[PDB]
Amino acid sequence: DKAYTDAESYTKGLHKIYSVWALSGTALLRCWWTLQEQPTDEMKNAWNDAWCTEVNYMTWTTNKVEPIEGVYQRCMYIVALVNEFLKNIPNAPESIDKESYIAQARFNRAFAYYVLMDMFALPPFITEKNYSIEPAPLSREDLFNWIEAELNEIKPNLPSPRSEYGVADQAVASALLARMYLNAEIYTGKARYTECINACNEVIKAGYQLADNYADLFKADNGENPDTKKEIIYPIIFDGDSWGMAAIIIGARGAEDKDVLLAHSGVDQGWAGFRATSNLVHLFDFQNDEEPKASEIQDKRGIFYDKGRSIDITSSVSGTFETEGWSVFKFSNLNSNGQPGKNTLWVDTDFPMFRLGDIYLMYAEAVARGGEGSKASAVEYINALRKRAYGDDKHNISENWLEENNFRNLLDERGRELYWEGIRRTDLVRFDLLTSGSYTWDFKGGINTGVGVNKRYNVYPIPVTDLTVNGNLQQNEGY
Ligand SMILES: [Mg+2]
Repeated sequence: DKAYTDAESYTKGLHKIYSVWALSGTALLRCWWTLQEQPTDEMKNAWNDAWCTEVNYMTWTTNKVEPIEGVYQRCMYIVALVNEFLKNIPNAPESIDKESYIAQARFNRAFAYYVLMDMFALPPFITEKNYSIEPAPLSREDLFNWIEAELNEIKPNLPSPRSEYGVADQAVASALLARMYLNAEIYTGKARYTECINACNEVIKAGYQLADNYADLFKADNGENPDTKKEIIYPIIFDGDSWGMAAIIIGARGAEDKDVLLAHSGVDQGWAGFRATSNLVHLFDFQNDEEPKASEIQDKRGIFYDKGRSIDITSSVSGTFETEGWSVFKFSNLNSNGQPGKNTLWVDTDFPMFRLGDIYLMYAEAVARGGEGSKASAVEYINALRKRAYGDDKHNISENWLEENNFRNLLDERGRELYWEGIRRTDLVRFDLLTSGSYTWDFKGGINTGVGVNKRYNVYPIPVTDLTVNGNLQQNEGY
């Protein structure tokens, strides 16, 4: 698209690569987030589009589904850009730090392949070294192995942790490895819980801290507030001075008066799409658990708007945004001082792709499942999260809690801590509860009370779009 020539062009080329996550151009962050939340127990979408039902229910086929196309095209676009960048970078002028730029381009490509591996399993494998009109996929395990070797090799050449908010630093590479290793039994058939713990410790030792205020993690000024910057390892950056994060926020608001929307959210518009299931609400403690009300919640992590809404989605998932399912206002374009962000549409709120709260929970789960690490520390990390949640010391857990009921307390706690941060689908797959009939939620499988679905649905199908033009590429099993 833009040829490489002077120093500026190489710096702008790297920035274009990083920018694909935030870019509309639909948007990678939105598509990815949708695909990680909408088929789960965390979110159901009230839009009437045929794709929404399919994704809501997990009844999709190989018929084209717009967010599936989005995630796939945009990830492979990142890979394309990085490959062209790496091909040009040896000709860079002397003023460019080639070693740093190569390490960072490679991080972006590794992350794009991570998302593809987790979501599609078997993408085409195309690097700057194996150019082909019709590239073949690796096995999922081989792709994992390649991504891991990319991240291990580049890590000592990446910037030091926190040296620039938004840049893929050494700790960002370790956070991605932690997330890969936690899930390695899914991707590779072999568990890597010790390696998960090792990557978590690399992050923990870099001096990150939990934000004092949980809610501010997801407000307009999360990227500028020092309290929340202590915790955010890797953000997808947004600023009012692209519709990706705007769509996630606005999508979760209803058709209310502009002023009431601005009052409570810092936005003009509410598209009446994304909202909660009963399962998400019931994960949190309330003053009266038999009759939950958003204003009586005890675990303050749950940030809900309940006016006029039932807890359950019962009659229909579409057309019922205003009446069935609580709204989720976790991501907000009000700043931490209550003021609106500087634009009513183009939000300031950053997406926290990796943050220390997740690292804590990963460390605890990896130790629970038998990795080499400390149960005492695991308990300390979960209790830090729960003290923040409840504002007191009366909701601590103990070591037995980590292992009991087949690690389900950890799945529940990742729900309470990390809901709507784009990780729920991966976590459900790890517990093999995404597709199973043993754990159901509102409209799972297309039945209101919920049913299991076939195990093919643990991954999305590769676009027929790409299968038509690439003869070496194969569809995922079962589709
Ligand atoms: Mg921002």
